Amino acid sequence: IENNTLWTGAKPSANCVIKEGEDSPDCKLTLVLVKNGGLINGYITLMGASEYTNTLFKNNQVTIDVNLAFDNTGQIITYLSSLKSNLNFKDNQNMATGTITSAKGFMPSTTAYPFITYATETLNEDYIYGECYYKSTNGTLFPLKVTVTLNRRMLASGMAYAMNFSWSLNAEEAPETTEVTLITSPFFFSYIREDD
Amino acid sequence: IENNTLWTGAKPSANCVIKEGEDSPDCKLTLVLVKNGGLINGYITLMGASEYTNTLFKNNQVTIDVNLAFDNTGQIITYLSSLKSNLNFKDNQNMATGTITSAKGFMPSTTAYPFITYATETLNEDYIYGECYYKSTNGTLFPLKVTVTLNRRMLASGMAYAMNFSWSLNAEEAPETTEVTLITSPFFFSYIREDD
Amino acid sequence: IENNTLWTGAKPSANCVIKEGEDSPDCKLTLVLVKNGGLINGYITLMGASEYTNTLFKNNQVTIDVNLAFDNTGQIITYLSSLKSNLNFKDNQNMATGTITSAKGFMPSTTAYPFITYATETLNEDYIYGECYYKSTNGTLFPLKVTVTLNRRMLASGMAYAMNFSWSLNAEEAPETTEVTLITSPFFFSYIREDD
Repeated sequence: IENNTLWTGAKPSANCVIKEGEDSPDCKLTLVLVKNGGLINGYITLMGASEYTNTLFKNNQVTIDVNLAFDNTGQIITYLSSLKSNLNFKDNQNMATGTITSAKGFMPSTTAYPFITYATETLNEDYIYGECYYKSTNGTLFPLKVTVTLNRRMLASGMAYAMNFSWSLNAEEAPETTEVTLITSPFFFSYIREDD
Repeated sequence: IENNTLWTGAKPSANCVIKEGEDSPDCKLTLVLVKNGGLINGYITLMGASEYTNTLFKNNQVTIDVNLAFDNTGQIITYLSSLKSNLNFKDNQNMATGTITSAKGFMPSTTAYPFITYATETLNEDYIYGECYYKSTNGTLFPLKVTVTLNRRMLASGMAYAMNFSWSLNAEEAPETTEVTLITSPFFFSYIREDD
Repeated sequence: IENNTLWTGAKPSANCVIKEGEDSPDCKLTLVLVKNGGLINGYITLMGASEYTNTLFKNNQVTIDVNLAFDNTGQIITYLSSLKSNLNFKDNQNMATGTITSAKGFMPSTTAYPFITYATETLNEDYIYGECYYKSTNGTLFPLKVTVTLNRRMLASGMAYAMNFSWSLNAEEAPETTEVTLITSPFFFSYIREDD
């Protein structure tokens, strides 16, 4: 058990909900958070697991969202998050088993990335922009604009941290025509971490 | 305290100077350097804190430079740098208090990234090119080409290492029309580190 | 000596072959792999060391390939790879001396990035896409599309892992006219790692 890593395990089963209103997993979310000094080194990827997700790319303009809300101990609050199974430590290629006593040290810092406090506050320092890709059936690479939001809005009283990801597909013509497994290539990023 | 992290602290006060021939801080520079094996994982963000900086983006072609000069012990030499206060180790969300006995290990390898020795010498292995973004008032994302110069040019007799950053804006038209806090989205990078 | 880092050493001597069917190192390959929790933080750069490699960019369309095959203990399989000299632990700015008794812990996870089990199998999760740059003589920058293939294709019985890199240039017109040193700017990446 390596406690310097908070993740979904390598190659996880459907554990994430991307469809609006849905409650049951419709895709596989791979997320790796690693404590690296004052930073967290992150790794994230999405793999479709339903006709809905695997059809999304028959359109030329799509936006996928995965929202993550954590309590005061860095535990995922499922009813508020797209991810339906809590993260855990590294135990080889899987998620360690048992209760985690605080993963606070893995959360985005509230000093560096604050929560909105007043009506018109923009807080643009709470955003990370980047890019990853989708490889279509014929082999073409479609660029996906990625936006990461750290602690900008709280959604309920027991919520202490937030981490949102969104992938944006805005191309000339749809990538696919058939139902093809939705795969976002590895997105890398880092952020100032909260103290333990 | 965590000595594998050399940083400006999370959310620092104005501490950097971007305007020509100035002495007083006109912007907030966040720089995190973490020791990770033979590498340094870096994070850097800029937040303007003056009328001159928060107005730079009323133009479409802007280049911002933040130059860092260090002594033989990896300490900042303020009169040679844009950053006007030495970096220090991590102590929760702050810069540690106390004297630093060498931070040489956080510096750019001179073996990998050499200093210029002759006149027409280019040493292109000293550059790291990447990209980050500025989000305007109306929500549009402007790309900023980031250049990182490792060592290469030496300025004074006491200077042992250098690290220069430059954000380059080259848009169709001016992102802004008003004075808006300049904000560069997190840029990530890595480099071969100097031995301890 | 630091065994949490596996590399070619900083600024190494010609150690890589980019030419078809060749066996004599015609370029310098800088590759650093650091164990960072469940991930491996990577850094990679190339430098021409022959007329062949330093002439390539006299064309507008070029693709450089660096293939890496490893055995069940993370050791390079030279007859199968482009890197003709094994990697080793960190010893200051050099490769440690001696025999690495297993570098499996630095290998691409077979669970996260599986090998093909049949004919028409795609395994698109085995790719990482990104970008680095080339600074020409006139100072202009040319974007190079980078593609990393993790495992996926097995080539011989003694193979257990793969890590191929490919730089792709596709610009209006050739970056050069003269034989100039080939230098790709640092490409950063992470991947889920194989258990020790």
